[PDB]
Amino acid sequence: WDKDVYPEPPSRTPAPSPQTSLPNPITYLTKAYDLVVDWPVTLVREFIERQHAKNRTYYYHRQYRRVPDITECKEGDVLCIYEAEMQWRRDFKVDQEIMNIIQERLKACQQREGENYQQNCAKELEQFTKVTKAYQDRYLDLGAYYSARKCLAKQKQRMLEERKAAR
Amino acid sequence: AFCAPPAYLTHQQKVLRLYKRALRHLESWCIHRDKYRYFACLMRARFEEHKNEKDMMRATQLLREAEEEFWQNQHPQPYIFPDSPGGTSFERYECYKVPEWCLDYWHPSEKAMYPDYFSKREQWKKLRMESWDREVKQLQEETSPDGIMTEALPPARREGDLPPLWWHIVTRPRERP
Amino acid sequence: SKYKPAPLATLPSTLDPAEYDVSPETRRAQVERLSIRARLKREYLLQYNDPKRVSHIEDPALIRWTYARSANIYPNFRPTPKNSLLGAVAGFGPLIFWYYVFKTDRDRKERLIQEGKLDRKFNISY
Amino acid sequence: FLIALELNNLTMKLSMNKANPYSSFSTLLGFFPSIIHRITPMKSLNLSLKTSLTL
Amino acid sequence: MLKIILPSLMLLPLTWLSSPKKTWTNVTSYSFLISLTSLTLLWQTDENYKNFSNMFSSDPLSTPLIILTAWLLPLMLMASQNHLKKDNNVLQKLYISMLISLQILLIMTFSATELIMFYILFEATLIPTLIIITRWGNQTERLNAGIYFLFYTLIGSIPLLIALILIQNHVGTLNLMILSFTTHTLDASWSNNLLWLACMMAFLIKMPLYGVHLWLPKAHVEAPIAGSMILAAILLKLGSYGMIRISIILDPLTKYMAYPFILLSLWGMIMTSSICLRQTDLKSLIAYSSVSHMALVIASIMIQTPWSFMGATMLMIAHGLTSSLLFCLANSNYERIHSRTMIMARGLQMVFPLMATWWLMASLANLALPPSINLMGELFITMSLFSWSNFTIILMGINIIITGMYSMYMIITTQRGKLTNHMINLQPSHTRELTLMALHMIPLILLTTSPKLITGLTM
Amino acid sequence: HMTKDMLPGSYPRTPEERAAAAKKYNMRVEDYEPYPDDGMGYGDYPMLPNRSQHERDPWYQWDHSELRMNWGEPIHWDLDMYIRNRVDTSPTPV
Amino acid sequence: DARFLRLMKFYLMLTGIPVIIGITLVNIFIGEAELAEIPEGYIPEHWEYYKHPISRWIARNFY
Amino acid sequence: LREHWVHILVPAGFVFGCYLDRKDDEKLTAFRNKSMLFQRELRPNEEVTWK
Amino acid sequence: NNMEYMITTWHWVTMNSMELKMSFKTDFFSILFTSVALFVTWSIMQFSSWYMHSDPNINRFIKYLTLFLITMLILTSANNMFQLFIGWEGVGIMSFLLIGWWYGRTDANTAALQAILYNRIGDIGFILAMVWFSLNMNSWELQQIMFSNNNDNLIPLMGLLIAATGKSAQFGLHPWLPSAMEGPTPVSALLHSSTMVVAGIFLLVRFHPLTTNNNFILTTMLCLGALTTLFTAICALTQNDIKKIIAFSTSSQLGLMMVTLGMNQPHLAFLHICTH
Amino acid sequence: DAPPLTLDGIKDRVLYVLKLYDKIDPEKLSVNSHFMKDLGLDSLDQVEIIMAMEDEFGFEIPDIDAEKLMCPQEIVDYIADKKDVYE
Amino acid sequence: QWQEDPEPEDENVYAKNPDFHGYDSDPVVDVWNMRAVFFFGFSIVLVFGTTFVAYVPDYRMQEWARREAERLVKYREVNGLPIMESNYFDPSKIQLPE
Ligand SMILES: [Zn+2]
Repeated sequence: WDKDVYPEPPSRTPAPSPQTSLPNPITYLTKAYDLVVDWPVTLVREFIERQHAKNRTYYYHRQYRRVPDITECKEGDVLCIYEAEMQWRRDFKVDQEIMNIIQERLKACQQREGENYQQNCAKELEQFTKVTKAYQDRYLDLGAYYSARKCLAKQKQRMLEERKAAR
Repeated sequence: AFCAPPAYLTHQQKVLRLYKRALRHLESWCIHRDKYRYFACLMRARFEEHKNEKDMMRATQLLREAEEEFWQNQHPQPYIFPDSPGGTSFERYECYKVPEWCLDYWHPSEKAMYPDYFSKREQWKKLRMESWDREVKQLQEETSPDGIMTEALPPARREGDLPPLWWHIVTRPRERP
Repeated sequence: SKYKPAPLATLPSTLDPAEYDVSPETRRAQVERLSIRARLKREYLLQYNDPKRVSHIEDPALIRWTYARSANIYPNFRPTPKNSLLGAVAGFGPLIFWYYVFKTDRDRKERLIQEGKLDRKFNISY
Repeated sequence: FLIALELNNLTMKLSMNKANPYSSFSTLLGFFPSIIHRITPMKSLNLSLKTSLTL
Repeated sequence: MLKIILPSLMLLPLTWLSSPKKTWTNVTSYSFLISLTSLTLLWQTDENYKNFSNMFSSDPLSTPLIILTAWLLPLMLMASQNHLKKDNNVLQKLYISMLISLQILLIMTFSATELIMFYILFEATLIPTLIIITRWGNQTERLNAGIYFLFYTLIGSIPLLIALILIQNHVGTLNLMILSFTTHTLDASWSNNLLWLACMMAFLIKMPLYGVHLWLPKAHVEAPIAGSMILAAILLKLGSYGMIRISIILDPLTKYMAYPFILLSLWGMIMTSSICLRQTDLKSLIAYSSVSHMALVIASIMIQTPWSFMGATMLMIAHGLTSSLLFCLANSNYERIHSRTMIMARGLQMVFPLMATWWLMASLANLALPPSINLMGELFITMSLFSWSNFTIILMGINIIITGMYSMYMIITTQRGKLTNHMINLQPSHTRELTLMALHMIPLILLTTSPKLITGLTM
Repeated sequence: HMTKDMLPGSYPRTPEERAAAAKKYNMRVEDYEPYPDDGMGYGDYPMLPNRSQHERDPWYQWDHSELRMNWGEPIHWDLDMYIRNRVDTSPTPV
Repeated sequence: DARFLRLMKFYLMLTGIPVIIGITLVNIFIGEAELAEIPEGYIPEHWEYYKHPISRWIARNFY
Repeated sequence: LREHWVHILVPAGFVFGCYLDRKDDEKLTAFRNKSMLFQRELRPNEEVTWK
Repeated sequence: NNMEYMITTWHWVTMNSMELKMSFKTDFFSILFTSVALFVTWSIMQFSSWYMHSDPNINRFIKYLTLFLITMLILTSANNMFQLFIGWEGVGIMSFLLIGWWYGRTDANTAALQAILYNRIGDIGFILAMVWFSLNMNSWELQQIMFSNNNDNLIPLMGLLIAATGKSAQFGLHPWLPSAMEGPTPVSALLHSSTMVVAGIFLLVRFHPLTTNNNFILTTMLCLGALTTLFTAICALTQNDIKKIIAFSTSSQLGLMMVTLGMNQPHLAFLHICTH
Repeated sequence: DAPPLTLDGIKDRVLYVLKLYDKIDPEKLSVNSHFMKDLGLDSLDQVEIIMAMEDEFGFEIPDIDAEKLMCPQEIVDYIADKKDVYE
Repeated sequence: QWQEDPEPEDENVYAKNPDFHGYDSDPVVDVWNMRAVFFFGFSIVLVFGTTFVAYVPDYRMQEWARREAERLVKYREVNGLPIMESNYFDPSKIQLPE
């Protein structure tokens, strides 16, 4: 994962400071898990990845050239508009997994910062509104027949308002 | 459950069936045995007196005021036995009382094991078909003379014959398999 | 006090006057009804206990019940009052009730959205 | 426990003690079972068969 | 999409040409594979709808169904091998062919670009269905049921015929692709307010709405099991598929012209759900269960929110599979019992141990148990309906409580309690009966693992 | 197998019809009390006492055990309600 | 109700295990691919854009 | 084939189905490389972007 | 170390904005309960082997008991509420299967239908809360729902309170837990006694961060918890069935548990659940 | 759990109880000995006897069939028949 | 009464053919009508079908969009652009009325 698309804070751990003669029942167990559960598995896994690296293959990420958007597309020309409703229905999803990440990045930031979520985790929630106030302003009223012509109108009904209110 | 219901009830069976409902609903208020064995021989006294009333009218006026005394002096949660209707185990084991006409669709493999079992079962099924004629005829030859019919069925009355309609009182699912 | 049978919690057998009825007639019906049931009982009990039978005992008393309840209804329908007044309050009554329940809500919602009060926060779905 | 002990003991005194008015409201579960289980299932099924289904 | 179709047509030659003894296996085995070719349409790596050719297309909404339509023909032919095994060897080959034509026609209707191609194929499906119901129907009343099934659909159908020819003149082509990418915005006149009703009413009729659903209880009652499976699983959903593709046009009016139906459906959902509560005929109860769970769908294809639509797509595919499963097991009881009465036949688990497990899972699918697509579906329609008006939960809340009650009552008075004393002894279960069921539920378990495939066009 | 004459018909208008129906339903002619004629469909179906199967003698060998109903006895119109599961009209101590 | 399962639990397990052997051995020895940059004019073929080997053996051969 | 020819009837349908299917592709061949999104110059030794 | 863990094992659907995933939380409530529940379960299965000895279907009975435990633990450790729903409905259905173990007895069947009806009335509340959290703040995952602290959160928590009252036998629809005793005694111990009933108390502790904000619902359950405590206790005084008296005591103690949740003292309420 | 009954263990208990009823002499109680015509007891004492038996064997003899448990033996086969003891 | 047949009973096909599988009366057709139905039904549709359906790649692009977001979120955040700007069709392209 891209430490930058799915961030993750650096870790700060208090150091071991035992103050009891008794023996910790956790440290012993781990010493076992590490030998009877991890080593055995670790061995297999590696052997997996070397089997992979022999005939290493690659897969790319289709890059879609940008076609002309409905805003510029003849009326009635089903050809151009078809290529332009897809370009949008495509960005209706790319603009949706982005919102999936903010749904996620936050969820983690409230598990990683419990009892402080009220505060420490406000870098995100400020963003979850900076992103939700936008998704609400370009994709929400629309029916289940969402189309670029309708986002073009949902916007342009309001561009009057950012022009009637302003005036 | 076995014997058939009489059409109308007599005076007696109504009185003598209160002596049961009453004494048994007195062991729900009086739990301890002693208190009971006391408070109950005092009950019989109540029934013991007014035993020889010959004045029917009166008798049916003591009975009708007994069963109202009782209805208002009954226990909401009496002691009803574990396996009797209304009980706690009533019809519990009925999920295991399959009706025995179902062993007739068993695969020849299943019935292959359990061999002597089906050797005796085929005998009994021969008994059943061997008498249906003598039975139904009995049931009929002994029919009522165009009179009141009860749910009672006749006994055998001849050697070799089997009590009429005996296939489901006998050969009935075991109570607690 | 005195038990008071209601349509539910009915009068028990005991405490019931008619039980305490021994008029000749009653004991003539009470013995004339067992006959019908004994007669029907001895028409079930030697046809179910019949060897050599595979056909389905029918219980025609149940077939007279279903026919009476789903195929003998409309042939016995006569439109009266207490039937059409009550046959319109049931079909259109609530159907008109909820319309003014849903219209008023949907209209309240719409107004508020139009005027700018409804928060619709963190609602990115619908 | 103290109060319950005494009452229980008093029971075994050859002195018959029947229910007080409340004992019934106590033993048959406050009567919520006797009343709300016979009315609701009765007036919810009567309306389907008699009114919504047949009428 | 002519492999899902041409190979299908060829089934007809095989049912006729094949040996009388081997006719059943050739047909059932081959259409199982016909379903396997159908699965290829599911390969949609991209968003673009797969326009196979001018007349034939498959988009997310049709694809989940075409596969179900192909899947049930095998099952239908397996559920009707018993009854219809008493026929003359030419009545069978007619029934098998009739079933074959239904999915040929239904596959095309669900996979049709031109809306009037939908109409011609849409209303043709009545011919095969009416024959299946009337010709082989056991009860004296199927002549009547057939009449009800033909007239309610037909009187609705001619208005749609006039409406679609009308839009062709107004827009100039009934091609669903273009009609979508073209500006057809009705103008809220009094007339348009009629157009909208003309287009939706024919679809609303075969999707039983509370007002016109009397045809479905009567039809499934006397219909043979294969006809009842087809009506519940694919035939009723033809109405839903139509409402999704036709409301692309008539975009503005449904905002305010839907209230009448929405309220008819939600109140209808409660009353249809409730009468299931005391109906003596099991096939009767499943049919009203079908009306109520389809009344939810017309109330999501009208609210028109993304979630509704795929709630609808989820529920339609799911309820289709569940209903058949219920209609199929109802038949197995009917054939041994010989009566549709629910009160008789009590205690079957005691004598048919597994069929009861199938009965239990079918009922849990019927009510909304959560790790099931059936629940996901209702949960979503419920959400949107709540968005339409928070009060909707009350009515969609009385239905959930009632739906739990009748679903379990079918299990409690049919598959539990003491065994019936001695009905004609109930012969053990055939392996066909059990598979016909397994074939219904194993797909219900597999689809619930990955709900994305049946989510609809919206998502 | 069931004749139309052995199946429910219209409200018994004349007294001979009220005694003919009582045969069909295996009842006593003086106990057949047709449901009130208000045209709601009941027809000739007997108006049997509205008592639930709960208080039918729980010991007697009822042919149909669980419905506590014998074979032939007129079934009650609402037996889907007063059955041993759904509703309980049964006398209560209070 | 037992002959059925030995047949259903069998003919699923008949073709089921050779699959499971197939998914496991492919996923083990051959493996999913690792993502890369389109190399200045590779114009990758339809099969090149998918990860799993099995999910590309099909795409290349049939779609 | 001892009257098992019947079997081929259905399979054969698939083959003709796929054949007729290709025919349609051949017909709907305009825009082969004119689709704005996918308009590319033919790579060496390739006369058809999609066949 | 007093540290928690949210584990997202498998993704089920993206469903656009609302992604759905299978998540197990490991907060203090979840692991403390997981240990207490299995200890009780380990006790009961051994009891079950002795109690149902001579039952012809012992294996099926043990099978359903563990399926109950699997649904109960899923209900315990559920991050998104869709999984909480899977557990909430799931224990309801297996309770139906296990209260009426002896299907033949109509009394057991009547109680089983009772239990499903009361649970489904409760389900309407959870669906309402789920739908409100599927709209307004948007995700069924607890980690985000808790960001709805400064919102209204009354429409939703009233829904969960309704769900708890049905599942936890509060004064409204209190009768099915007494009725549930128609089940086998081991079934009565592990599900009627501990795991199934505490589910309603557990749900509100999970959603308490939201509960502390709304004063109105806190006193609402304090009030009904209080009424059930005495109402059930007074009924228990005269009952003459040993299993029934214990069951009423199960309801009262939970009435006390409801009272502490009503007085906004979530941690101690959980402590009583374990000791109870 | 407990051991099943026998047609001679369901007979020794029935005679046992009755031998403890004061009115019924314990030396003239014989299984074929009728309660009301041979031993002397009244009608009310039949109800009381049966009830003892219902409490010795833990089940309820239906009244319609309990109204006839006269012989001190009918009680011994009826109890056994109701409990399926084929000896 | 008119001439018509007496009710035909339904045979206990399980009496002969005790291995009846429910498909046909004669046994061999029975066996060969389940050996081909469990096989074509379960063995190569529920198995091969689920295998193929499971391996459909990035169905409806939802495997592609969780990366394109990641680069867009990678690119938008690092270059300081708003992660989801608030107008999609650029305002400049739109020609509003007057
Ligand atoms: Zn034991």
